Amino acid sequence: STAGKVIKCKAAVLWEEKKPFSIEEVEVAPPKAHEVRIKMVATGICRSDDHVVSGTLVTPLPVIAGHEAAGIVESIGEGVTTVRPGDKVIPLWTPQCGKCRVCKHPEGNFCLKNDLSMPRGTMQDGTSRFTCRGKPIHHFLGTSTFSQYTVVDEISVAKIDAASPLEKVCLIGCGFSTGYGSAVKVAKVTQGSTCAVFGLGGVGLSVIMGCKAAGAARIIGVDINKDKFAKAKEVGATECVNPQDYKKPIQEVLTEMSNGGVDFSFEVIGRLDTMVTALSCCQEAYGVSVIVGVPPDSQNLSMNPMLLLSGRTWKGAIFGGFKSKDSVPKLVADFMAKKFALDPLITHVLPFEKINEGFDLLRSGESIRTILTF
Amino acid sequence: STAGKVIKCKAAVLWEEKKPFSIEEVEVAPPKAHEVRIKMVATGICRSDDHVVSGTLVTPLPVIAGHEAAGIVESIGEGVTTVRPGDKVIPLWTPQCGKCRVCKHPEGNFCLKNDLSMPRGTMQDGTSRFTCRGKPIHHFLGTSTFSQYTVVDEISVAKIDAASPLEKVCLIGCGFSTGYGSAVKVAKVTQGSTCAVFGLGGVGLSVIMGCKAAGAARIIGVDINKDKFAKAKEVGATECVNPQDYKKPIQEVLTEMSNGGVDFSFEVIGRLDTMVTALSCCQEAYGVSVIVGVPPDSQNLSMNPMLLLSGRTWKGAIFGGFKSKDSVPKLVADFMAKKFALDPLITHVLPFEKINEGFDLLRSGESIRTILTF
Ligand SMILES: NC(=O)C1=CN([C@@H]2O[C@H](COP(=O)(O)OP(=O)(O)OC[C@H]3O[C@@H](n4cnc5c(N)ncnc54)[C@H](O)[C@@H]3O)[C@@H](O)[C@H]2O)C=CC1
Ligand SMILES: NC(=O)C1=CN([C@@H]2O[C@H](COP(=O)(O)OP(=O)(O)OC[C@H]3O[C@@H](n4cnc5c(N)ncnc54)[C@H](O)[C@@H]3O)[C@@H](O)[C@H]2O)C=CC1
Ligand SMILES: O=CNC1CCCCC1
Ligand SMILES: O=CNC1CCCCC1
Ligand SMILES: [Zn+2]
Ligand SMILES: [Zn+2]
Ligand SMILES: [Zn+2]
Ligand SMILES: [Zn+2]
Repeated sequence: STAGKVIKCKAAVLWEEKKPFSIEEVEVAPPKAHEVRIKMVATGICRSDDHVVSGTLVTPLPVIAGHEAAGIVESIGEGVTTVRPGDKVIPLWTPQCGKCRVCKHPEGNFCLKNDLSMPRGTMQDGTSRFTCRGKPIHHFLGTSTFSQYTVVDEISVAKIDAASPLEKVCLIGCGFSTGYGSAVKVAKVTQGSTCAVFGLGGVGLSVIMGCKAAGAARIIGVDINKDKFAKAKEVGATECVNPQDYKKPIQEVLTEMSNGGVDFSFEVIGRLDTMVTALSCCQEAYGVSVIVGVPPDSQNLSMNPMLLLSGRTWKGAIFGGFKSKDSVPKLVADFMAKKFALDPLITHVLPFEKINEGFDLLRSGESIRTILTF
Repeated sequence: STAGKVIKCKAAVLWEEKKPFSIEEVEVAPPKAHEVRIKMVATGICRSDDHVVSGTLVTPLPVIAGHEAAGIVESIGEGVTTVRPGDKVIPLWTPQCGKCRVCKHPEGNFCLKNDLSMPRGTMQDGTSRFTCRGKPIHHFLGTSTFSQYTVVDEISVAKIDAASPLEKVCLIGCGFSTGYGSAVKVAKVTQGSTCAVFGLGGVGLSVIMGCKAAGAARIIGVDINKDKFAKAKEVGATECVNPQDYKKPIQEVLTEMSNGGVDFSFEVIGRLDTMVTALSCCQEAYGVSVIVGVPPDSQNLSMNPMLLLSGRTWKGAIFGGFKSKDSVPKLVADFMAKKFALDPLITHVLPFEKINEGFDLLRSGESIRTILTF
């Protein structure tokens, strides 16, 4: 009964930095040309959503955040052809326009139509579909999933298996895919190798899954919260180390353990020091280090370039290097085919109304992923 | 006549930093077990040898530098099996012991027996085979080619084509292979790509040859010495730019020229700033940047890791990524087969006695490579 009409629904609005989310009534406009309105069913709480709160990730406010989710299309705008009302879909915070230089590149995935590099907080047309208390509200990465209904550009949505469990596959919208791809696609982990994974949250655990799927023989988790070790080992870690427990730099500990350095290392936290530690801990002649974590805004790191001259490779990636629209449905099909697991990542399931409690669990280190159900 | 006997011959000894080399009479001991004494025929002047003089590269003094050379085996020590007296050889300043974890890796080449990371200035056994005026003199990178005769460990020498032109193939000992490999092996340049090469000396020009051999469609040379542009174009550069010509930083110029960044960039100079510039000038989502240049001893650079998070790859290599003993003979064979050219890199040929003049030519910007003949 909503097609072609404004919808009034509940959403979590962040009015300013460093404040809790405010559950409010918002008004969601119907979709314009090449836009899709989606009924959200489940959304995950990613550390990147917290970065918005903390100021680590600068984006226009007030905003409706959220970028890891899954739902059902409610209606479509003029000219849409990739989805229809009723389809199961996952919003793509990294779009895939299919026409830019990156999209046409065989490897690149950071589409030039993204709203991450210089955020505008809007739809591709430069406007907003949301109003709250008479005020237009900004969008987030073109997705804004912390709302019962959202509107997204066609290039930022993927159709998925009609049989998918939305409360699980929302993870494929961000956390899982990012981590998993960082291992199998960006780093290209090899059979029998030794890997080090710094950070054992939702993304890091997905990195471990990817290292295991690639055939790694040894996987070392690194985290200051030891309650994360058990889960890290269940998904593939052979060993875990806690930097707080040691008298010397963890890079020396990891280098000794691995008889001279690891094959592949991953920074999945978001700290300058751990980015350099991760690079240093890989074998100097052939090691590969991938940065996944997001540091805070603007601050530069200092490092010795001879760490690279010796032969190391250092790189980073968005969304695990996956071309979004092409990949998401394939990942869901692999999940349905039982090629990987998502349950281990989920520690909590809460109603959407408890979003702030979900963020509390993240900050306190008591959760991996909290899935919010609408 | 000389086997098993001390040889008295001329060599260039560097007694102190920032001094001219001193032509001296030195005593060269016969080879000990698993060592090989070689009569040098030709040696090139590489910027790395100048780094020893300038203090850019710290290594024990006094020393006999030189590492880009070709010669003929004069005698061998007990147990040697890979070369015989009379064989044409090229000394290897990166060894290949064949036994360490790097030598056994399919890609890595920075053998753990190198004398580059933590230089001792000696043979593998920790002693020296050179005496001058009764004082022991240090070796350099296990090669010490600035002497009529040198002694090298077996893992630091490769036999080559008996008909090879030693005054040309010496370049394969360093400059050419480093640049060529950095493009074809380390960067893995792709057909139709756009490359940027920072530094148009012997190594940078070799990088251009590798980019051309890889099929690059566009190659932009960057040097503050415009006198190098004609040769750069001769070997494959489509364009050349001089940063001194511009008010804008060179990365902005390069990014604009390449419609958003190059595919592959190479720093072949040895400056911290240029390393970051080169990285920044490659495409943000899929660009690759390789560091080849050597900066002053132990100095760190400052950079924003968001440069990598977007998807850039940053790496470095020693000797073009080539496993030394395995590759050098193959490279010589390729040269003999006309698969690449070495002449365009040689601007001057001088007697060894004029070593200082050759270093002067390098520092003034008049030469690409000077070859010293004994
Ligand atoms: N590159 C991409 O495309 C994306 C990047 N990210 C970023 O990846 C990072 C991780 O994301 P989540 O897993 O959601 O975060 P999380 O907060 O769930 O996990 C972070 C882990 O790092 C641990 N940690 C914190 N400080 C540490 C330290 N000094 N030393 C060792 N361990 C430490 C924490 O105890 C925690 O377990 C975040 O920065 C996020 O913004 C998130 C997904 C996509
Ligand atoms: N990674 C490895 O295995 C090896 C590293 N190297 C290093 O490669 C570098 C190049 O070696 P060569 O070709 O022999 O040196 P070179 O002195 O012949 O050439 C260097 C070029 O850089 C230019 N240049 C200087 N400052 C510049 C600036 N701000 N901007 C743009 N261009 C500038 C110079 O005019 C010159 O043409 C040296 O640092 C050397 O030590 C040398 C070979 C092996
Ligand atoms: O978490 C999802 N997206 C992230 C990607 C890295 C920059 C912060 C936003
Ligand atoms: O130039 C020859 N060898 C180089 C290798 C890189 C550090 C300086 C010495
Ligand atoms: Zn996320
Ligand atoms: Zn695109
Ligand atoms: Zn050299
Ligand atoms: Zn070795």
